[PDB]
Amino acid sequence: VAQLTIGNSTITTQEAANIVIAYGEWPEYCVSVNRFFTLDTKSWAKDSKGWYWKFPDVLTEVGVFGQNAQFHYLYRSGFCVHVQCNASKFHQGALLVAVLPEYVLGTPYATTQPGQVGAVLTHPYVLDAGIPLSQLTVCPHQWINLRTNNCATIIVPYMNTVPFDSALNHCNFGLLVIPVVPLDFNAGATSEIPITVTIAPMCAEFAGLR
Amino acid sequence: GIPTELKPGTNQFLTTDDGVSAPILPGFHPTPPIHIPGEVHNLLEICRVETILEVNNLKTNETTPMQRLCFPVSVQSKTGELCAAFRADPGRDGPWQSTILGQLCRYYTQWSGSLEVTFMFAGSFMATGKMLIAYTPPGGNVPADRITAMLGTHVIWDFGLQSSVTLVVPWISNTHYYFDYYTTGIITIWYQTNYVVPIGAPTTAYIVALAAAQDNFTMKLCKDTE
Amino acid sequence: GIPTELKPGTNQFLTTDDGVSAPILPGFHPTPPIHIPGEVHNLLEICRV
Amino acid sequence: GIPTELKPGTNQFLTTDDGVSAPILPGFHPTPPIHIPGEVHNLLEICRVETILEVNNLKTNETTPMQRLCFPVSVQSKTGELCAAFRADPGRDGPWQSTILGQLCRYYTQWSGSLEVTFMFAGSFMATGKMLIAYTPPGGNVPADRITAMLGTHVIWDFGLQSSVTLVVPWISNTHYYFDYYTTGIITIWYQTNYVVPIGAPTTAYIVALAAAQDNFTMKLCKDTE
Amino acid sequence: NLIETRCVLNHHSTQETAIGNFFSRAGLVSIITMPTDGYVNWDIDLMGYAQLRRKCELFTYMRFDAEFTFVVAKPNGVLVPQLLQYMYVPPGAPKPTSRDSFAWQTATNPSVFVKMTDPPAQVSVPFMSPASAYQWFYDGYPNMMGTFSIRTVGTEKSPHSITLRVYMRIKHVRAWIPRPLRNQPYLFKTNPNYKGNDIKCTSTSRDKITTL
Amino acid sequence: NLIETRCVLNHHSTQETAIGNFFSRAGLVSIITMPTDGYVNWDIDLMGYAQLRRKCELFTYMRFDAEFTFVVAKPNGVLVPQLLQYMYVPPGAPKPTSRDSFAWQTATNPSVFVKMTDPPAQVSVPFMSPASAYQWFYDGYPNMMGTFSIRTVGTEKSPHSITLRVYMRIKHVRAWIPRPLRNQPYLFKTNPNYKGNDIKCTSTSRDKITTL
Repeated sequence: VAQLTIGNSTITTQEAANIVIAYGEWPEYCVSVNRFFTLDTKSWAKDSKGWYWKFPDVLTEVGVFGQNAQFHYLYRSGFCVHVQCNASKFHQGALLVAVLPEYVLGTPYATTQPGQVGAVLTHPYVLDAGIPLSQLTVCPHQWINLRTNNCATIIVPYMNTVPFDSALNHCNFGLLVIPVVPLDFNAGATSEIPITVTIAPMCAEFAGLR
Repeated sequence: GIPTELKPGTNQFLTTDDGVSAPILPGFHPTPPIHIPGEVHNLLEICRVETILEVNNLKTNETTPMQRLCFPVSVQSKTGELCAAFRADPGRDGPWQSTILGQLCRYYTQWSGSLEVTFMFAGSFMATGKMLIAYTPPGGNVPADRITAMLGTHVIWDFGLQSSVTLVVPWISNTHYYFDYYTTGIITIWYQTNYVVPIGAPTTAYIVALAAAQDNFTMKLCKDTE
Repeated sequence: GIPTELKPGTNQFLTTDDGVSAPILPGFHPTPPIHIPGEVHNLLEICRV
Repeated sequence: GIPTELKPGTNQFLTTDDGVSAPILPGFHPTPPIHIPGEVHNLLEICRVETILEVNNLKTNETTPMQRLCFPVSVQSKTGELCAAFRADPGRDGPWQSTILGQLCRYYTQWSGSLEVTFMFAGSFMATGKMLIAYTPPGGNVPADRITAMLGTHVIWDFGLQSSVTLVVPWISNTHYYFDYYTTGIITIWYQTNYVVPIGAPTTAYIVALAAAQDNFTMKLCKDTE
Repeated sequence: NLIETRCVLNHHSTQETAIGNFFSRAGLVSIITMPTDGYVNWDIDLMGYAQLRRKCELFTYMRFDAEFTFVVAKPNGVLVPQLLQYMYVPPGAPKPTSRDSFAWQTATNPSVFVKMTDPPAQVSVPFMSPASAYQWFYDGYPNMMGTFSIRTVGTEKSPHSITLRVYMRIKHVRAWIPRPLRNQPYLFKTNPNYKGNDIKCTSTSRDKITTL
Repeated sequence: NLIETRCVLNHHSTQETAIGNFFSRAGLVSIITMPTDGYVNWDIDLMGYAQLRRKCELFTYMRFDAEFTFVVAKPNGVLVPQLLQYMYVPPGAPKPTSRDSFAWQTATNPSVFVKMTDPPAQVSVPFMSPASAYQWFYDGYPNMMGTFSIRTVGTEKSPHSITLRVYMRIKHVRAWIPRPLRNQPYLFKTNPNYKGNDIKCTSTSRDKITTL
């Protein structure tokens, strides 16, 4: 069990050498912006359906990354996402953690770009976009199975048709967490299992001239 | 004034003629490309990723279609009895319509090669047991009980140690014509031992079935779908 | 714009014309042949039995 | 008699076809050229000369259009207040229609690059003062007073020593479609100090604004104007 | 009905599933009538049909060229010696608003002049986007390629009804970032909306899990 | 209406503003009718339209070639098998004054003989001036290129109305000594006269100097 230390924020995780790199490319170039931001915890219940967060809309009201994006015009960065779950050896279930570039929803501004809290899917069989859930694994994905492992890390590079873009209108990719196999337990245990997401930007550049 | 002839076959518009034409804008310069990661050069590189088979495709599950992705094991079932059964048909209807291999084989006419099927246990940590994954070769018959299925090709999967196992189908083939010449087998799941569970853990579990193609899977004769 | 002429004999369909034509399926690959015994190269090899 | 074919695309008159044709006079010899100075090889060499912006384009100045070329500074104005304001739009209407860059960008669709703006004082020798030339980056807001404009990008121009100063806009861009995707800033002029003048010299002066493009200014997709 | 025999043993070549071979064939993209105004406007639209919308939306970023071909006749087969004009308006130029407006004679809108009795005209169009590739999925808040305009040449009404069809091939294709295939019916041509009152499952249905 | 997003960062190639690319496209320069005399005369005139007069008068001395193309039909589209003759009269030869004058058979006026059912005829004309270049601005006190003459072949009146259009491309262009662009409406085709009763300002107008 190791303990990472980036900036003025340290987390304690297992040094797990089973990371996935999205399409085999490392984030490269074309003070306190590289740290470990930790979002809120979502409570997995027996009837939950799914959650999603749009990037980089989730980090526009948080920290120095939130104020740098609201001043500069142009923007370009990679990311590094860490999702982990905390359950005892008497619960069962499985999660699917996959990214999806240019995620367009289907039927307001408080639903397409929800911010830092995230939103909840209504029809998780079709991902609220008409595409089926069963073929989601063509994307960079990782299986969280509560029997064996409690960790999943994806490295996401910059994917866009132009080398620089705005940070208040466009949203590159949306991360999806869907409970394929539902949660089950006997009575007398903890009914709600927490899920914790941790983001860390890699190779962030701003050339908006503010 | 060189002498030339006009053979039969002039002034016809063949729709698959790969010739060159006069550009509408000769002075224009298109935008030079940049490096975008994730380039696809061939469609078979999408055919080699594991997607979820839909084995539990009953008639009552059309109302709540999230239950179609996994099939259960239970504690009340006897030992030595059948769990689930399906044949390996990436072209035809059934469970393989829900994959990415079963959707790209609707765009073609002939294909052949080998597949591989990967299972995954999603129960509690404290339970254990054994399952038998029997594969019937093509042209044979379905096994009637556990003892005849053991004599064929089979793996013994105990989910108390490994939470996943793979099974390799040796060869499939198809020449479509509405009838198709189709040589495939049948995969069945047998309860080796019953489900054993301590006090406090839940009684039912679920299996998810993943499927993907191998290296030597090819296809030909592109055809527009229904 | 090279100068060309059209001699008499254009736009005719000669039935024994051994020319080439445009393939209906340019992307198709036919099945490669295998070795089948008993190949006939000339009809006189049937005339000598 | 070589075999030839006639593909689709014969007997058509494409207006942008750059082919060759038969000369009407084969025996004629044209007059050989001589050396005339001032040859233009590319239109961007006309885009890099300073022409006069028309900043003082009011509504009363349509009767006497000679007053539109210069805007005044005065002695009765307070310190710390705004003098003049305009945005940098070589394509759209306004002050940049009166240049040579704003007339050649009516013949094209897309352009990008950097500009430079040069000012020039035309008052008496005995007067002096200070002005602040503030430039807002694109996507921002107009400064509300002198103190917020000072924090951005600005030069301090005292016309008691230098009678001219230059300001460089870093990057503009345009993709026209009636709406255009346009990323430009705003240039404002601020009274740093008031106008100070001895006895006998006149009280009002005038500023002339010159504009020209930089080295890396390009454009594409020629289009006939209105 | 599936049957038993005629198995294949030799593997096939991998050129059959190259990305160029998947879009190589030329197909009909529009049908333009003109009965006895006098002008029509058809802007270049790939997703006009349900087919080829499901095939381009497998990927996200594509970059290609085009090649058009205009087969033109009367409503019933026959041909008459009529002169025609096909004007291609680039992105950023005003469209013709009348049969004799000023945009028909603008020097920068390239045209072709064909008769009806010729073989059909063939035009190629380069990659026109300001970005590096097209994209069928844009997440943010605000892919045009041009507009064809077709009329009969003259200052006088022609006494002929014209129906023409447009075919389109795609050359030099590159693709990026694959995506799951859409399995729900379409509603509009801009947004990926579905009908939420009913969801059609991907597979078919069977009775029990044991009845193979 | 201007908007915010979609900025471009990569510079474009400088071939888009070469002097050859600025005049490369072929456009309509005249329209010649002939109802049911019988002959027409159209001398070669560049400044027949307000467009392309403003573009050539950016410079002072130009030197180029030409290329003409004669699209010909009935007043409403259709074609009939009619024979035509396009005679090009060089600078310094007398023009035809009648339908059957002697100038139609002069051996040094080159002609083309086309039918109406052919593809259109294409003629190229070299640089004809005695000086080294043309000039659109001559200061002193005293640019002809020729004259086309078009008639129907025969000794008998043809029962067909003919309208033809002339297109013109410009090749091998060189220019000298640039000049400010004209921003006032034209009156005649020879002199740069304006209307002195009103002068239209170059820019538009706004209210105050501070309201951006």
